[PDB]
Amino acid sequence: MGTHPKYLEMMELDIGDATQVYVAFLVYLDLMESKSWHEVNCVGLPELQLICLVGTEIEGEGLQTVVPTPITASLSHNRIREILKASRKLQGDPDLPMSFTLAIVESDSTIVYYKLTDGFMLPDPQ
Amino acid sequence: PTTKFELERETELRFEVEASQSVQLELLTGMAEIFGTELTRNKKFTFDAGAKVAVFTWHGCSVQLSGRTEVAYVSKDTPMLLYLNTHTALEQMRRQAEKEEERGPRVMVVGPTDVGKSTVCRLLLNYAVRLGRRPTYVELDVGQGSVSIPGTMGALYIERPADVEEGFSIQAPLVYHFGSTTPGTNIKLYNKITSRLADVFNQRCEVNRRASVSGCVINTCGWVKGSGYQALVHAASAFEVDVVVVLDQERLYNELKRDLPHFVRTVLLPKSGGVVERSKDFRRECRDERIREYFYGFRGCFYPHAFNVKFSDVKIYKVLVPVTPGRDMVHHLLSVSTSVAGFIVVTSVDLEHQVFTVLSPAPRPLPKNFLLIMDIRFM
Amino acid sequence: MLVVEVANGRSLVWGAEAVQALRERLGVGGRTVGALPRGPRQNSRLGLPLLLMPEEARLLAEIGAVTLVSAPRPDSRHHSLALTSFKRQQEESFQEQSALAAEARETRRQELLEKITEGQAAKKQKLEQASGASPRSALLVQLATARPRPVKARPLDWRVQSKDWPHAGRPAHELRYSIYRDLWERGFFLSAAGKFGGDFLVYPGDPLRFAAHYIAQCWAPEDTIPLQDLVAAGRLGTSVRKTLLLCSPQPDGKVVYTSLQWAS
Amino acid sequence: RVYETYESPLPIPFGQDHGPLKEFKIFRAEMINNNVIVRNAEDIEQLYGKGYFGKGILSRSRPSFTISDPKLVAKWKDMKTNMPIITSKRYQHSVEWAAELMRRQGQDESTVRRILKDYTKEYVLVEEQRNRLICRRNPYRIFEYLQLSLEEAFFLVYALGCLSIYYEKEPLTIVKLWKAFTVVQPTFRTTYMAYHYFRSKGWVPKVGLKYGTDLLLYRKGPPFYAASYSVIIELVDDHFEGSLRRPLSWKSLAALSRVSVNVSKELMLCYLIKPSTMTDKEMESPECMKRIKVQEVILSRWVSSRERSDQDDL
Amino acid sequence: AAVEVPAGRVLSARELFAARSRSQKLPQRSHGPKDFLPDGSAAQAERLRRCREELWQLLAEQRVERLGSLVAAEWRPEEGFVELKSPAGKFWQTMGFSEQGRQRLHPEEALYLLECGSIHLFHQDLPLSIQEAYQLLLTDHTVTFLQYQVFSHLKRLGYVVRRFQPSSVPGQASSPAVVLQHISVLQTTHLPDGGARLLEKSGGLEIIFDVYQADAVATFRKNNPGKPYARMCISGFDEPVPDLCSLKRLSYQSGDVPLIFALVDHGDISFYSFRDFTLPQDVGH
RNA sequence: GGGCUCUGUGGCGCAAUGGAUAGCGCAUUGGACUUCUAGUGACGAAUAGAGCAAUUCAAAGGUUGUGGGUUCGAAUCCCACCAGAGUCGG
Ligand SMILES: [Mg+2]
Ligand SMILES: [Mg+2]
Ligand SMILES: [Mg+2]
Ligand SMILES: [Mg+2]
Ligand SMILES: [Mg+2]
Ligand SMILES: [Mg+2]
Repeated sequence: MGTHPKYLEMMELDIGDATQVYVAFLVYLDLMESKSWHEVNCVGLPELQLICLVGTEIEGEGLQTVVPTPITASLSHNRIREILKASRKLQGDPDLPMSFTLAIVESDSTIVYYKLTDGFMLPDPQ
Repeated sequence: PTTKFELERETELRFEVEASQSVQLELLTGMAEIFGTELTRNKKFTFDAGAKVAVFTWHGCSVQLSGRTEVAYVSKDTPMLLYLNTHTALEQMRRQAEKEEERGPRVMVVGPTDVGKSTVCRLLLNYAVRLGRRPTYVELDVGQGSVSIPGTMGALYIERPADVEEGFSIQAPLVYHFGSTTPGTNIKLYNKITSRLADVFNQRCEVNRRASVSGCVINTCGWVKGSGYQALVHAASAFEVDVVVVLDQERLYNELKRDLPHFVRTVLLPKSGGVVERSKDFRRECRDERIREYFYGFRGCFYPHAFNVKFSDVKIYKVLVPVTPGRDMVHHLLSVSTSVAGFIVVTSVDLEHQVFTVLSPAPRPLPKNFLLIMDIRFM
Repeated sequence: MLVVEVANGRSLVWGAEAVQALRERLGVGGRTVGALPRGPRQNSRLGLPLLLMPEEARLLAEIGAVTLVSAPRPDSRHHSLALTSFKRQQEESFQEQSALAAEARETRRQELLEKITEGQAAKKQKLEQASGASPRSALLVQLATARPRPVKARPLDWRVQSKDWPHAGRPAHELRYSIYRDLWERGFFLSAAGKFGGDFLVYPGDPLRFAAHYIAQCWAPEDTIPLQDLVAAGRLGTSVRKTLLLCSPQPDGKVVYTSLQWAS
Repeated sequence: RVYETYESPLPIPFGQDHGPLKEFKIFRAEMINNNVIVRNAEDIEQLYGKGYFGKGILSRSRPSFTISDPKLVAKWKDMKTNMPIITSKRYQHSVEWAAELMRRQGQDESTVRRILKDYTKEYVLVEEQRNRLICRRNPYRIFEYLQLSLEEAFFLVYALGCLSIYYEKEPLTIVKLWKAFTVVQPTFRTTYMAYHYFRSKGWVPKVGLKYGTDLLLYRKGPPFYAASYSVIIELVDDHFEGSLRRPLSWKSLAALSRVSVNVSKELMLCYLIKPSTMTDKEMESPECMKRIKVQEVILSRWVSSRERSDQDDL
Repeated sequence: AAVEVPAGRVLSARELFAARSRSQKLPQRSHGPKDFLPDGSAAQAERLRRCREELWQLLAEQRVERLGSLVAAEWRPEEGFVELKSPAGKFWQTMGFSEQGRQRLHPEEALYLLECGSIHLFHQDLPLSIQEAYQLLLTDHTVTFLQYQVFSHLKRLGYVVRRFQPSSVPGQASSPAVVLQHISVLQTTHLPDGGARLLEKSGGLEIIFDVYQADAVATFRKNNPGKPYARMCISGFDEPVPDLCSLKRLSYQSGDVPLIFALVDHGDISFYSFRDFTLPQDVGH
């Protein structure tokens, strides 16, 4: 899978975390192929030392920000707020609240998605 | 009662010996054979009850039967020309292998129950040794084989034609324990012994050029479906067979021709019209007689030994599960492991003295202490 | 200006008008840990006292809603007059119940007097046929739940560590107080969530009729969160239909919130 | 050495092992940037068929991801054809994801499309009012390979010996794999010990990421049955010194107990106990397993109002 | 200065009779299912007003009893018990102890019987309210508040809670066809196997009560009680979970009886139970 | 084996009364779930499981230890017996 173009794009950001770039490529695969998304681009964040993906679930909607993290990493709430602000300024729109998706990837490549927004969200209905 | 038969060229006398009777055959004039063994003129041959015999002639002969037969008739309808042509093609392969310094033909005979497999094997072997060859007879029929007792698989080096009455001279056969009259009891063990027989046959071919150039003839079980079919494919691969002779079964011919490598020559042959269907009871009696002939010899010429064996002096296994000596072992056959050196039958068990009495073809002591119990009983 | 009694750190309310005032004016709900004077053999519904968390009590003291005190001790100087008044009260309550029961007996007698005299005359007729054929433990006493005597208690100073207020200064109490205060100013209701694997349960309204929407988890802005805590808490939130809300106070004073939900 | 018994291999793969018996086939894997993957077909399907090891990359449980579309099967089910019938959207992505490397091969704009417009004349059937299919040549390889976790890989290498890990075309040893996996994963010893213990008893362990636990124990496998136990592991001493990797509060335990009773599983706690006489240099060898014990404890919930009678089963 | 704390409502004569001819039916907690959003016009407000007005009447209820069904007691704080002034009732079969020819209770048993209306507790010739009893009996020298909460919770369901006197104790693995591979090198220790010397650090959590099931109430021998149903340790929800050393120590102490942990989260009681476990591996399948 | 005190109500823990309707909780059965989870299915797919402010509602359940007495009327007051617990003493 190393010959895949997007993998070259990910390791082109000059970040320097092979584990994180492989995790990010696993999430790219799981999003593009299995869940069948469109327009999934790879964009780094050197101000936080992260690699992150931008995408579009349904063509014609707003862009999604998905940041992969392995199972050994950990996030202070200050890092969560940092990523919130970074993603807000990354995708562009300041109208919608700040949010991102957390794709936790274990060793055997099982991904769990969790949506961290900013503020109070009603659980299922609203 | 004496009946004389005049046989024309390329005809056979077929006869069956009535239950509890004996029939004498004598060649008076011309040339005749039984399954490729030439008959000596003015020699009487005796056939015991249940014997099924075909006396064939290439040139014409006069034969005499003395005794009661259930049936006796002359037939012109016989596959002997096809069996001869098959042998001639195998002899061309032997001459070619002799000239090129290669191995001889490995021939597997396959087909259902009661199609003449063992008879075709006997004929092909007899013709080969008449031409000065020394083929190995391989016996994979655990139910009705002739190399050893039922429940075994083996190989015999054929040096001379089969005797008309006794069959092939059993000199130092290679024999393995299978323990049952059907491959279906343990198909993995059956295939494992089949591979082991092929390996030891190959080792013999490396050191014995005459055995190598002569090749082998492989008799098989009549189980040609499901796991029985897979065991034929395993045997074909393990022996690296050059020729497969399919008897009286077009479906099996087309299955083997499809599933075997393209270099393997698959041939379909008819069965003889003199092939007799054998009841389950007749098959049981032939097994009991083959076990008796092992202890008592051909027509009772051996005197087997009865003696006690201590439970401490031996280790008994079932195929490896250790078997504690018990009253349930009475009448079971045991293989004496070295391949098998021979067989014994347990006649009684004394738990107080911790001994069992055996019948053995050799006197005490047993030559080896490792015993394999068969699911086969002999009284 | 209500009065809460603090003893070794626990704050209990023993009145009913105080609990009504708290819940219907200040939005504090507490937990009833007592027993019921009508259901003393079950754990379904319970009664007074109402146990307030340390944060609820500090919050109510700060805004000027309650006056924390410390549990008084018996005076030991005014004791004999207490006994005289108690004996007088007891004897009067015992000698005035003798009238209520008597009047009730009169009412019942004159109510069902006709069935009584019916059975009486019927047994008399049966007798005629047969002749022709032949205070204490009844005086009620109350086991009060709130002290029936006024006692002077000295006011407790909550903004200093002591024996009867061990909370002031601990980091966990300051963290939970900042989050509790901010959420309470926003108009929410709060309770405790131990079974739900968090700190608070945040209600859109009074928890008698409304169901909690979030599970609140107080965190330090620099403490490291194990991701497995997040996965287990998000799964528990999905199983019960509540969002997982994370809270942490900033050095400038304001609190920042975050919501964790599932995705696909 | 002390790795197997019957047909004991060596730490170095090369060399005979005195095995004149039923010959098996050892399996190969390569360690790509701190992950382990296996590519050969029968190896994939048997490693997943034997013992239920690993997980495919794309597909959820088994390695059964096919390029075909579940939707486009239902349009022309009837005609005698083979697997690949795809939509032109991913084919358009199949057009350019190779065409860019064609431009990356140094050749200029003159031919980049013409090589592909001839390549649209090892194969796929890309179908197109009429929807026609014209058999296409596969421009860029979309091969599928299985991926194994570190603990499962080491269990097959050390405890079984039928797996061989590679690194820049060079197979590696046992203790080097131990140290490498401890470097990439600072908690490989503990979890591998728990995994080995639980699998040596016939159970099938799988990661319990979705529930927040460490392992999930299956009786016979995910298709055969469901998991019965969720395991939480930690390391302690014989006098019980040691810091737990994830510090356990009781809020965590209430949450885990709730979300495990919900999926009908049993919350276990597996403590590993090693002697105080242990060293930081004898433990770096896999042989240290023999001096460390294991102890399990089932944490459950006692409901006060349910346990006050004894039978009441009629 | 000093704050004045007015308290107490003295039920009149007419208000005790009405409180003796009371009902027994618990009012329903929420009159129907619960709502989701707080935007409403009159349904939300009316249902909330009803749910609140039933509560504010349920809590303003006092215990009223007969003076002959009450066993007068007396709290002696220097000896540390409550001494009865009359023959006990049905509670004497599972609660109490008799020493020196007088019937005596522990402080938590006395408080629990005061709440249930069984005894009429006194102190310095004046009856103790439930507030003053909570204040007097629930010190740290006698019995804490969490322990009394767990004791009361269990006793209100019919258990027998007794103070714990320390003197009370195609699926293959490889190609070869073999059986029972047995690759295990890791041995499985038990819970109490090595806890007789782990008692040297006597400190932290400790067993408090002995619990008997509700069945055993009828034929409970108070002088030869037998082996109990479970032993109980009591913590708070914010105290740390017991380590493996404390687990082994409490398990060795408890002996053969199962051990239970009672957590009290700001008034909510939750019982857990750590139990050792070993499963004999699998079968031939 | 003796003297004294206490106890006996639905399967279990228990209420009730001047003496004038035999019901609360747990367990059981049955609904609703503004419910959640588990299987190999790309047009709300038959099945069990779990439910602790994601909980909520109802029904059914009687040798008031036995016999006797007063009473218009007895779970309720008295007597004797039967069974059990504690204490004292031999
Ligand atoms: Mg009664
Ligand atoms: Mg009854
Ligand atoms: Mg009862
Ligand atoms: Mg509930
Ligand atoms: Mg009545
Ligand atoms: Mg009566």
